[PDB]
Amino acid sequence: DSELQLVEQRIRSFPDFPTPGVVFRDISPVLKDPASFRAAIGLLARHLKATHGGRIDYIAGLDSRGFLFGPSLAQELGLGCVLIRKRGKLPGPTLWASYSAELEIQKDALEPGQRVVVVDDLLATGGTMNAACELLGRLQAEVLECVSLVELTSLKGREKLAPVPFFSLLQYE
Amino acid sequence: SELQLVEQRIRSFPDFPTPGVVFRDISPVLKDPASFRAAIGLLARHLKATHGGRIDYIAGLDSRGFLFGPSLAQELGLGCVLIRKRGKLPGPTLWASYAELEIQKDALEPGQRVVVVDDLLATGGTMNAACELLGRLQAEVLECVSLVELTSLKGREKLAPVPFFSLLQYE
Ligand SMILES: Nc1ncnc2c1ncn2[C@@H]1O[C@H](COP(=O)(O)O)[C@@H](O)[C@H]1O
Ligand SMILES: Nc1ncnc2c1ncn2[C@@H]1O[C@H](COP(=O)(O)O)[C@@H](O)[C@H]1O
Ligand SMILES: [Mg+2]
Ligand SMILES: [Mg+2]
Repeated sequence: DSELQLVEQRIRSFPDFPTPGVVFRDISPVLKDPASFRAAIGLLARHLKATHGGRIDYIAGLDSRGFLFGPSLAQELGLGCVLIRKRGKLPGPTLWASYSAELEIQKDALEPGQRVVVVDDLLATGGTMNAACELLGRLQAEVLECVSLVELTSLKGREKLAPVPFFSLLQYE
Repeated sequence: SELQLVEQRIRSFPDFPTPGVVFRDISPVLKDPASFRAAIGLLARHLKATHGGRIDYIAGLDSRGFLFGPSLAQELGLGCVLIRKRGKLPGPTLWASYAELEIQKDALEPGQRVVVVDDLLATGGTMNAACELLGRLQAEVLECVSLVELTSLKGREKLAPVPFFSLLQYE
């Protein structure tokens, strides 16, 4: 897949950053190469339309690297994007949940029954995405799927999110 | 009418995060696809009319600037480089105080021309640090842009002589 190759060639890996043991996957080059970024968004959008048809109401982007992809993915799908932030950043009444640290969402971000897909750059343990799903569930929204560019399969984040479906463009151990 | 589509989706919260201030919340712009599209289109039209073919990259500022940078870059046919809170980026970096921002040393080459984007200009401290970092890579900052500007805080003056443009102004 030519388009998927355009994304994979723009992920750079940094052993022992930010601490010894972690291999950091840097999506910065995907953003810098407009063909790579277009490919990533298109692949995610095609998957989501093929899987959910017209059932998605909103994309939810996760602070902060998910913000890089959420609005462009939403736009490609003809949808709005809602924000899930690190605690302390949002005005108005909020709910919050531990993700490791805490994520937060505005109490009026969604109405009950609205259907949402969550996007982040990378799934590791699944703590961050799981916190997002908890918050969305507490607004009585339905999480249709979580998606990312990168998935670290040895950390079993997919299993943590089950039964919420998960999809990634690229997998590393 | 496009600008109206953006203005009508800014929501103002008094006394957040401290008493006396008004927080301008861009969340409803993001939530309404027509409003977001209008905002990106107005910024892009400004930048093309002002700079023609001179822009090489957009630089988006962590975190809310990340919401607009990539879409703006895509609309202009350009890539987007990232300026982050210190500690977040791998590899060789430069940093600048103001809290600290950081950029990867290979983000830009000497001579490359960039426009910086963030959601809101207040005191101008954040954008000023971004411009400092970019100048230290020997990049040229053509302009800084935002959706919202708080004019009583004199951010524009802080940035001078780097040009600045906002879609919307509040005291
Ligand atoms: N190895 C890694 N490289 C880059 N980002 C990471 C890495 N591990 C975790 N992250 C970031 O942390 C979150 C995923 O961690 P987790 O909550 O364990 O799934 C995402 O928001 C990622 O941006
Ligand atoms: N009144 C405000 N409402 C919303 N965001 C603000 C406000 N003041 C400052 N900010 C944020 O802080 C940064 C600008 O602060 P400054 O460095 O003073 O220009 C931007 O990233 C804004 O998102
Ligand atoms: Mg993250
Ligand atoms: Mg900011």
